[PDB]
Amino acid sequence: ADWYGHLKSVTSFWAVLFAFFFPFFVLPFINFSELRRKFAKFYSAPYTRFISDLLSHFVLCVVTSYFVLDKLEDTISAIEWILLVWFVALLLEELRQMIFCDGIAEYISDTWNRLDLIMITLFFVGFFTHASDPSNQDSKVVSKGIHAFLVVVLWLRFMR
Amino acid sequence: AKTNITALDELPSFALAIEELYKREAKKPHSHVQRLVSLSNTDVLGRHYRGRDLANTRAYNVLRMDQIFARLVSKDFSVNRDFTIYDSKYDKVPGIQFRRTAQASHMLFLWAICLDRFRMARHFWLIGDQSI
Amino acid sequence: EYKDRPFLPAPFILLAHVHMLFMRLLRLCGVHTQEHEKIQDDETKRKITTFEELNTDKFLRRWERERQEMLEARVKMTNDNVVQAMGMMDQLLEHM
Amino acid sequence: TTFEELNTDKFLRRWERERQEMLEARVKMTNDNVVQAMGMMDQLLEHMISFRFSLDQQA
Amino acid sequence: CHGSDSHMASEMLHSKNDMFNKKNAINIAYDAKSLAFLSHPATQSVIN
Amino acid sequence: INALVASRILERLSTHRALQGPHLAEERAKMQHNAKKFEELAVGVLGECHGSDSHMASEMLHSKNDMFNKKNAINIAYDAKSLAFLSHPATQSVIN
Amino acid sequence: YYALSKNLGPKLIMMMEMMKDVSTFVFLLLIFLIGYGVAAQSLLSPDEDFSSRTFIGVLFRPYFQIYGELFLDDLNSEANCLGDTPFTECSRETVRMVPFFLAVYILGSNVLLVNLLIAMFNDTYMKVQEAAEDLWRKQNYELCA
Amino acid sequence: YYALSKNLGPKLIMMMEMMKDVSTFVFLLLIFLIGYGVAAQSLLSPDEDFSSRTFIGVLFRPYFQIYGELFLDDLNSEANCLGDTPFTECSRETVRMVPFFLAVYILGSNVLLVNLLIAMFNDTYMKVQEAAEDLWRKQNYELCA
Ligand SMILES: CC(C)CCC[C@@H](C)[C@H]1CC[C@H]2[C@@H]3CC=C4C[C@@H](O)CC[C@]4(C)[C@H]3CC[C@]12C
Ligand SMILES: CC(C)CCC[C@@H](C)[C@H]1CC[C@H]2[C@@H]3CC=C4C[C@@H](O)CC[C@]4(C)[C@H]3CC[C@]12C
Ligand SMILES: CC(C)CCC[C@@H](C)[C@H]1CC[C@H]2[C@@H]3CC=C4C[C@@H](O)CC[C@]4(C)[C@H]3CC[C@]12C
Ligand SMILES: CC(C)CCC[C@@H](C)[C@H]1CC[C@H]2[C@@H]3CC=C4C[C@@H](O)CC[C@]4(C)[C@H]3CC[C@]12C
Ligand SMILES: CC(C)CCC[C@@H](C)[C@H]1CC[C@H]2[C@@H]3CC=C4C[C@@H](O)CC[C@]4(C)[C@H]3CC[C@]12C
Repeated sequence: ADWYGHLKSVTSFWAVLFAFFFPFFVLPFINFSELRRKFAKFYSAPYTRFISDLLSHFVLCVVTSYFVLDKLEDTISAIEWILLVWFVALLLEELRQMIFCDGIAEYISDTWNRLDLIMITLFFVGFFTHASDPSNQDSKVVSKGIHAFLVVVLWLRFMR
Repeated sequence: AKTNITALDELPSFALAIEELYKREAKKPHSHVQRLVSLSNTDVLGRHYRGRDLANTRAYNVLRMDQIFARLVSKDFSVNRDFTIYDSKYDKVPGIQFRRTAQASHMLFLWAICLDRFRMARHFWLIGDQSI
Repeated sequence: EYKDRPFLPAPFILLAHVHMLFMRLLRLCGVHTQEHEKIQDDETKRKITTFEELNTDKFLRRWERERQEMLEARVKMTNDNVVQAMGMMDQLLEHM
Repeated sequence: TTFEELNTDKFLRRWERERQEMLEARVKMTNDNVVQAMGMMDQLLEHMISFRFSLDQQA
Repeated sequence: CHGSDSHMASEMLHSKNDMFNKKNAINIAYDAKSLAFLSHPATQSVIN
Repeated sequence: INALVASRILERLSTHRALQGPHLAEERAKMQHNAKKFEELAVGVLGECHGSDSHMASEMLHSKNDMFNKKNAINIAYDAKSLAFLSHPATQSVIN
Repeated sequence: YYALSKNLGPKLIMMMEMMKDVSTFVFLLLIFLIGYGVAAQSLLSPDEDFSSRTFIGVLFRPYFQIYGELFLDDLNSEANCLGDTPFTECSRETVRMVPFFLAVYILGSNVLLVNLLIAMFNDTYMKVQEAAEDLWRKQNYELCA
Repeated sequence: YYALSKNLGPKLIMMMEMMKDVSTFVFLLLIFLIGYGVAAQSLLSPDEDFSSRTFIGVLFRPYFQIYGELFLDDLNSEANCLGDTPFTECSRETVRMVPFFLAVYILGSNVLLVNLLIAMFNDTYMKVQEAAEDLWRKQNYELCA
């Protein structure tokens, strides 16, 4: 009941996903409460934050998968810049939850946080390998070689 | 009091006696029988159609309760009652004395299942027939 | 964990991060949020207290009733009752 | 009807016989019988002590 | 019933009752959602 | 041998065409029960014999009986379809 | 038409019960299949525009490799390795990691997931066998009716 | 001649007990084998008079594909697809559904049915092991006699 945010109609994957994608068409009608208040209540629910985290990580996996399958250009591409911004944002979120929420011991105890550090580390090595010499063919092949390891980990972060 | 409906006027004295047992028990505070009858959404004859004096003064007649129990079992349960055998013209029939006491037993049986009194239920179940 | 996580998803969490930094700057230099919450009334607290106390008494009565109906416990009670029965007969003969 | 009624009576007699032969039920019956036995001894002593007061002290 | 006379018990389970809509006991049992009654060997023997 | 023969006769009689009928039900049940009891006695004495002196018990199981067609007890047991008797360690030791 | 049989009918009810374990196996495999497929297709063919053939290659080879058909001769041909040993004397040194990824992958799929599916089916069958027999006995009357 | 042995004899009795589970597996597979075989043979070879070779092809390839021998190179040759990717650049667009049908089929046969056979054998063995030992002990005297 705490997971779903004290609601009774949006209590499955499809219902919360459908309401999440179409906010103005399913939320007024399917009102449970066990307009503004309901909107403020649904999106603060923990389940809704999971579905936002799930969709975000799924797009990250699809976009990064497309980036590693498609050929690298002779300069840093637009999709590469988007992924750079995304992984800095991920790195800042990991550092904030380390330095300013639980503690360094509590963070490193979790196995998924260690996997998160490995992901961020793999992307930055591969990026800097490509970005050091963007027109070099050898730099592109090595960069894709490091980014192969980067994609398997993203698909395991779905196990979480 | 006399009623214009021919089905409720055809009922025997003991049917009114079970109606009295339901009525006396129903007047108690927080009784589930009243809640069941009110939430049933049926008329005086128990049909699912949802004047007022007949619907409140004789709300616990056996035909309506039979309909409520029938809806509790399944969607096509329909218990058949035959009160015509309680008239004095059928006294010469040999086996009628068992029939008249079995049917009677059955409704009392149903009342005892409603109020959740297992011992009284077992006794009326034993008196009648069609045990299984 | 997902109660405390910001709503905004990952590519856009930077907005959430700068918003939290803005809240820290507003809190450390002229605080005006005050972290206001909601407090339950005394009537509903006394209702919860009454319910919990009543069910505590009900479980203890039920638990006591359950332990006295166990077989092992029943056999022990017959045994001490029989020993007390012989004791009562010994004092009876003495009187006889 | 006769067959069903006869077998209903037979199952109820058999069921009653089966529940009284369970161990748990047997232990409960010995227990209430023993408590009634002490009760009967308490009223017996009372009669014994009453008889002692009634006769021995009368002489 | 099945212990005493299997054939007459079978005859009993097939009997149409006047009180309800001429439904036998197996139809009643299915309507009562009695899994224990339906899985019994006597009932299964009549169904077979 | 008599206990095995007795067990076989009671089990076959309990399912025979001449004991079917509404009034014979309790009787039938009783025969099955008694059959089982006789089977237990045949196994039990055999076990006792094997416990006391294994070689003499083996000598006992090989003995030809004049009353029946010079059949030993294992042949009788097979004819009585006593799975419990045949699976016993004493009987298996003599068969080996 | 097999539901009438006393052997085939309850098994059909249990097959419908195990379908959730089948779905669990599919969700866990999907993770390793798409991860390994994107990685392996990128290592085998760097420098190629994305097309429909890239997507087939990602779905195609990783799926059949879990049934024992290992396309190692075909992967040797695609990797442009000219050595007698299968993954030596290649044009790019990165493509020599393809058999390693593959090894991990089949360790994940055949050794770990398939045997866990066997374990889930044994547990699931022992749990719901009696309920399946009872449900088949109710369906015996339903089919007769 | 193995019935005399205390290890091999009871196992032989249990093998005869499991034969019903083997028959159950055969009846369930037969459904998927003939369904997939008729569909796959028709997709691979449209426009061909029915003959004995059509019937062999329906029985032949679907049966061995359940033992891990996947004739994907042979199906690529029969489909007349000339692309580097196995099921691209074909004459007919319908024949590209043959690997999909096949995927479903081996999911039905290897993933679902084989593991259910493992589950039925474990349950069947635990159920009839003691009865098999007792029956072997009666057969010990029968063989001696
Ligand atoms: C824990 C896991 C994720 C560690 C992953 C390590 C990866 C990113 C590193 C470790 C060693 C690296 C390899 C070391 C040397 C070479 C040879 C060079 O000519 C091409 C790149 C290549 C083939 C590298 C590719 C990337 C590589 C495989
Ligand atoms: C996953 C963690 C635990 C272990 C990772 C091991 C990885 C980094 C190792 C295992 C085998 C390694 C490969 C073995 C041999 C060669 C050939 C050489 O000419 C270039 C590097 C290359 C291609 C290696 C790259 C790194 C490699 C793939
Ligand atoms: C008991 C089990 C787990 C043993 C595991 C065996 C592992 C360590 C073996 C099996 C297959 C091997 C690979 C086979 C071929 C090649 C290509 C070569 O150019 C570099 C090494 C590399 C990539 C090997 C790395 C080590 C490897 C992955
Ligand atoms: C069984 C249900 C649940 C799903 C059915 C999926 C079917 C209809 C889908 C899955 C994969 C699909 C094929 C994928 C790609 C191609 C190539 C294209 O050039 C023609 C259509 C064709 C050949 C598709 C036909 C339809 C297809 C077979
Ligand atoms: C976890 C498991 C269930 C993943 C399932 C993978 C499925 C979706 C994959 C595996 C093999 C794939 C097929 C392989 C090749 C072809 C031929 C191509 O011309 C059209 C698509 C088609 C027909 C693919 C459709 C999708 C497919 C059936």
